Amino acid sequence: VTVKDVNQQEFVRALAAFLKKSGKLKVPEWVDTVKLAKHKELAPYDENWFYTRAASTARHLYLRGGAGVGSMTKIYGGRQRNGVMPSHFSRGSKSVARRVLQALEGLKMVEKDQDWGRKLTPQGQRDLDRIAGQVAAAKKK
Amino acid sequence: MLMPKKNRIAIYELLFKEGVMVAKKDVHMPKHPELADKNVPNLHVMKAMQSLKSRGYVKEQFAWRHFYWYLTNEGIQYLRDYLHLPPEIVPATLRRSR
Amino acid sequence: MAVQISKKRKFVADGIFKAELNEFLTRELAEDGYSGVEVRVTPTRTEIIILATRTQNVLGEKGRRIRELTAVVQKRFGFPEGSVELYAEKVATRGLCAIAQAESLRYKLLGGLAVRRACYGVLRFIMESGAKGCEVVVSGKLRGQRAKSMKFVDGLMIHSGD
Amino acid sequence: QQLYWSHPRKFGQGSRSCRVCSNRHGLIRKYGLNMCRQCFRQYAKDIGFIKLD
Amino acid sequence: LRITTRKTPCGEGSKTWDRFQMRIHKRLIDLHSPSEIVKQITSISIEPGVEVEVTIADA
Amino acid sequence: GGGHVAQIYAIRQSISKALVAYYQKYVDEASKKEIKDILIQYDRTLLVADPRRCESKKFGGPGARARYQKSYR
Amino acid sequence: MGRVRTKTVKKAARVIIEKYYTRLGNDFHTNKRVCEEIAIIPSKKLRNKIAGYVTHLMKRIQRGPVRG
RNA sequence: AGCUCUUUCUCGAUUCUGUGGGUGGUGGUGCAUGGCCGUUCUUAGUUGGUGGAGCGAUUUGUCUGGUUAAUUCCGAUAACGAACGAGACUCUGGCAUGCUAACUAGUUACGCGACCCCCGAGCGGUCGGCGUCCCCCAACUUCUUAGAGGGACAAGUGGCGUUCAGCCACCCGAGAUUGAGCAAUAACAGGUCUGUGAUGCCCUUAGAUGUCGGGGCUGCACGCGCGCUACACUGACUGGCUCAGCGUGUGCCUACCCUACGCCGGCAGGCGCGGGUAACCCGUUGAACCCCAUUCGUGAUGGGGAUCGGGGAUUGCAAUUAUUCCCCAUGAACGAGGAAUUCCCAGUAAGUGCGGGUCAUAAGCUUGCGUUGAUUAAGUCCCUGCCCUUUGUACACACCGCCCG
Repeated sequence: VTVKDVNQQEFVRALAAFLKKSGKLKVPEWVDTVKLAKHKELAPYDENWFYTRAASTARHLYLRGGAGVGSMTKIYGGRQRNGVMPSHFSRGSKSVARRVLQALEGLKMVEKDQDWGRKLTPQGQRDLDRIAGQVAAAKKK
Repeated sequence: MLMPKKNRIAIYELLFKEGVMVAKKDVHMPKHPELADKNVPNLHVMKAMQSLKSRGYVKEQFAWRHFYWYLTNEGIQYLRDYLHLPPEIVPATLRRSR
Repeated sequence: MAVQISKKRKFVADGIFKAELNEFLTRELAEDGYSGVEVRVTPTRTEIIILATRTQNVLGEKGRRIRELTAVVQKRFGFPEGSVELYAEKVATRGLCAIAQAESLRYKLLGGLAVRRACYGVLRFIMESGAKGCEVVVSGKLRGQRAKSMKFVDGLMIHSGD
Repeated sequence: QQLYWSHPRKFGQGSRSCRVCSNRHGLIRKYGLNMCRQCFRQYAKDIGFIKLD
Repeated sequence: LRITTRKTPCGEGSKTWDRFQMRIHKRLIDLHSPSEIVKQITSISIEPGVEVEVTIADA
Repeated sequence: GGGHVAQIYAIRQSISKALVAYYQKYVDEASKKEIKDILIQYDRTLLVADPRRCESKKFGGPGARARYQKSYR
Repeated sequence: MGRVRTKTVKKAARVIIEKYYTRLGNDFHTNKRVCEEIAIIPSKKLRNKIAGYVTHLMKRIQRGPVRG
């Protein structure tokens, strides 16, 4: 495994947990309260979820040259039920993603990229690749 | 239509020198680009011109809300009189060609 | 500097400009047999060639009316003096310029004349020019309460397609 | 002089018309043409808008 | 360029639609030289229906 | 381009056409014919592109053949 | 059926065949070239449609004299 | 509002006052009119020359039959040879490892090192490995592009039919019918004077029927039409896979753009930047359905999101009669729709998002576009509608017509 080698769900699942063990990520004190998207029906069932998003994002950046919060809000953004009106896109929160981006920096997984947008760092690039291997290794099944 | 005895001169005098006038069909811009020692827009200029035309002296074409004003021969004499000016006058024709 | 303007907006703009111009001349040059215009962009001038066949009237005494027109076009199209320029130009045969023939009917009827004489005459003249065919329709109300229309055709014409 | 005589004209239907005919209704504002639809129908040939399909 | 309108001016009637187009076509060509062959090669090549722009270089 | 199913069909076609294009320049003709045989037989279009493509919607319905609604009076 | 050749086409076929029989052939591809030589036809689709119907005729003629 | 008035300055022959006369009107009449437009109609309808047939208007041509999407064709026929609509014609879109090309489009493949990760292997140097970045005196046109090129003619073959016109199956292969645009003869008291400086006459015209302040257009026992959203477990939900396309922009006929990226805020949004007349940038439009690992569990419940209350913000000088958006709360009917009735044959129905028009703000709209993509006739004239003969008719403002006490 390149991270590209591992399936997205298991990769994210494994990394997100690894982050949880590490114990040092950092977390707008909120996260209990927050929905994550105006579109959103209820907050996240796994109140633990902050880690999962972080993993998801780290993987998301590693794939691509550089990305920023607006893109993430939309990615997270689902369809919002206008009620009487037909449903439409609504890019998902900007505080969570930003905080995610800021926090990741602390670990050095990602760093400000040139010309705007955060890019993965070689430190992160190394870190993701390492867990990617661990996941591949676990088993067949 | 209505107006000053100074603005009227500005209109007549420019008209006599130009031989042509244009004004967009608006009564609000109050001022118009080009000339305009400023004071007006269609009105004083439109109205004065409209009056000038009714008595002859000028022929007016509307198209596209501009109103293009063309000075007539009888009119040249008339403005000649208002300006009082030097006979041979010589407004917005003089000319060469080929 | 710029002053610029978008290429798409630019072309549409030019088209509208041509629409004004064509409308203005159509209304002024009527006695002139104004047939149509062509505006050619160049470097350092804008030339407007008026295809009309009564160019003598367009010219004017001592070279006049054309000047009076150029001046107008120049003033209205914020064309600083001298770039823009007007030229008259006789149209080859007045017989195949639908527009010349139409203006003619307007004049004949306005003149006072009859209906069949005017139409038939125009038709005969057009056919004499040696055209393919021609048709003139008069719609509207003459002398009475009720509207009526007439079709006066001679020769051959094709209705449909490219 | 007559401070009296105007209220905002910056925007809305009331801020624009037909360069052809004054009408503040059914106005084509795309590509900066600014012609009312009824007129645009009559001038679309001279502007360069032609029927193809 | 696409314009879509109801065929009436003014409405009661099967709702019918008309769409006019105006088709802009662009091209460029890259020359290196000077003096005459510049203003020459631009200016013939002239007449209908044809916008032309010539640009110095870099920016 | 396309979307999720659209893509699958395209990639599979590209792969089989690929393999055959390759046997045509480097291997021998009988092999490639053998392959076109197996595909073409069981198939799915693998070596030939399905034509079918959007028809344009026409004023008076929001689809191509769908016509709006009428009440008469 | 839906493709019933119209007179403007069918006429040209009778026409050419009358003045072209020993030149024309059994095969679409060649008459099509021949129509360029022996006739002035405005669009390519028409010329094709002509070549094609006249060939259908030549195929028939060369199996039994045809009605007109 | 010096509009009016008080007070008394100011402009300076413009105007005032009188007569005659204009001018505007979103004033009226479309049943006074042009144009434009709907409808009959994209129906198969329409006409001349020349002859035949008749005193004549006229008629045949333009038809028993077959065939066709089409008066499309064949044949027969006192007609022959043509034109008009249909068609051909034009436009759009698929098949072209062919064509000529491309740094304001990409691709290969280097040179590729680097970032560089170790992902696996190796102790490591080193090998294979997905991307980004380097950009180059690399190469290319395959994807992309837009120009020219060719392909479909039901071409071959086989059944059927006057053994014809055609019909059906089959092959190559894009398969005969991809989908629009173009519309005659002649009509209508169809619609439009509120598109028109198109327009008549009329009406009005200083105490205006020509503009500003303010409201209505948005007033609710009730009916109707187009729609939207729904009635749930093919679902509602939370995390997570994840791909697009038609189109669009500022530097503007007079006030102003599309907006990536940092920060603050739960949101809504606020705030700082920087590029872009654009194939350069927003935008490899990283869309949405969908797919999926969970929860729910058949409860109007988590289906549904009405109504209302409070509150946050955006547009505008001004939003109260919510412009709109959000956050919470309040959490309706609706648990499949009678009489009726629309529309539809393949990227079609249907689900599903997006962009453009309106636009300062405002989409439940219209108007396209891609995405996901069936069921189902493959025909016929029963009902309905319209045109084909023959026929009947007291009809002819033509059955929505005109007969007895």
